[PDB]
Amino acid sequence: SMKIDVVTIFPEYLQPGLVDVAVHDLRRWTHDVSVDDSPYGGGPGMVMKPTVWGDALDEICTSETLLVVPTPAGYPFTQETAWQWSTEDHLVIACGRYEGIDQRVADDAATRMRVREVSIGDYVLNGGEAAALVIIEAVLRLVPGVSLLEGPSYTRPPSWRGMDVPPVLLSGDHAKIAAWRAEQSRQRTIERRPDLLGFDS
Amino acid sequence: GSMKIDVVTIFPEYLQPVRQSLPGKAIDAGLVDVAVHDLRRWTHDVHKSVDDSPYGGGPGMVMKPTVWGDALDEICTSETLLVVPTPAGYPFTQETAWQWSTEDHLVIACGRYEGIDQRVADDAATRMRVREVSIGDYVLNGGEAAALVIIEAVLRLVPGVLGNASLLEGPSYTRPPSWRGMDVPPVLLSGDHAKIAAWRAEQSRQRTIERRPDLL
Ligand SMILES: N#Cc1c(-c2ccc3ccn(Cc4ccc(CN5CCCCC5)cc4)c3c2)n[nH]c1N
Ligand SMILES: N#Cc1c(-c2ccc3ccn(Cc4ccc(CN5CCCCC5)cc4)c3c2)n[nH]c1N
Repeated sequence: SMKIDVVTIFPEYLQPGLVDVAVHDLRRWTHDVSVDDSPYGGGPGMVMKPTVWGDALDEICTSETLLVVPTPAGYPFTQETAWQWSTEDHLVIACGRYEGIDQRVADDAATRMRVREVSIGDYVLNGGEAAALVIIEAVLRLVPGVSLLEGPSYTRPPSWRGMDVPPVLLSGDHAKIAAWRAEQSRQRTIERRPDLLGFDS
Repeated sequence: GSMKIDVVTIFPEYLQPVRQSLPGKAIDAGLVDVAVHDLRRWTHDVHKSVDDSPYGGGPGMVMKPTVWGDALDEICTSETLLVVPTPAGYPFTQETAWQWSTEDHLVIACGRYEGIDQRVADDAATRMRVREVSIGDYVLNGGEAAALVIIEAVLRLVPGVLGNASLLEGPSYTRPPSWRGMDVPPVLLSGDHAKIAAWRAEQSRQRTIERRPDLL
């Protein structure tokens, strides 16, 4: 059983019994009627003010909440992270936009609850929303009650456009197939992700 | 400058957010067009089957090459860059995003179940450029979330399309100068801009050492 609350200024993006997922429009906690301002010390782009975030998260979080903050400067979100989070009761995902969220939101929250700044990969997005969907998919499929690269998979027909299924897969020989697949996985891994086997990227 | 993106999926609804993210101005200026196609349009049977049991046995199902073959034959040309999300792909990185941002036609083939019969990509690669890629070291249910990430990372590099304008970036601060007892670091208000740049550099170095020591 898990509850996930996503907090965003772009709730429209997210519209698509063991688990519930709620999307909250951060603008509902605004004081006047602008969440962003210019960065201290200068620099391009705008920064989300901590004030609106503080009120929102106050209402939504408890001290047992795991606060997840997507950021391109975060710790790596990996399958190990996903296993770790799959047994949590309550995740709140704070989605930023502009050039991100004032650092004091995460620093303050970390005095009241567990906080995790994470990145889903080494590319730049426009905000936390797409990252939130990745994190949610990766975690929810591991919730109770739901190393190497995988080799190639095949199905019918056995011959297609003159291209044949590797004959070993039609042999019915379990041990030869397990061997052949173990081989394919290791060959794909060394070619595409040599770092996984301890070699230079 | 301008890009056509075709996405093929059995869940075209999952692609609603990319349409939600596209500004009307960029569409009307003909800078971008994103079409989403239901794979089942190309099925052959009354049950609209897209999957079948794996040769060699195993759990899960494999997506049928004949259905994918027809769909891609229709949508792709020899000038297409065919992108295939997969948990066994080459890493998709910012370098990848930069390279693809200058393409004229991207087609993203989103798999489900255990993935797509390998002959589909192998066949396609004999007449177009094909890229099997993974967006990170975690496991998803299919290619659709990866296509959202890929499309966003690529399109924000195409000038004027999404509306937007090595170490990890350090922390940022804005108003108010004091909040819940935490002050913005005084150096940022010192007006000494060489010292500010040095302070930011050192924050970046510390954060990188702590969060991503591999980058060093
Ligand atoms: N997870 C994850 C992510 C994200 C992600 C997550 C959350 C937010 C909230 C806002 N943005 C956009 C953004 C983009 C660039 C920069 C750095 N800039 C570089 C120099 C000029 C100024 C700042 C900051 C903020 C976000 C991006 N991107 N990539 C991932 N794997
Ligand atoms: N990009 C990207 C991705 C994807 C991604 C991309 C495309 C598809 C199409 C289907 N799936 C789901 C799936 C999940 C697991 C497995 C491995 N199996 C499980 C155990 C038995 C052996 C085989 C295969 C297929 C996809 C996942 N995941 N993570 C990324 N970074």
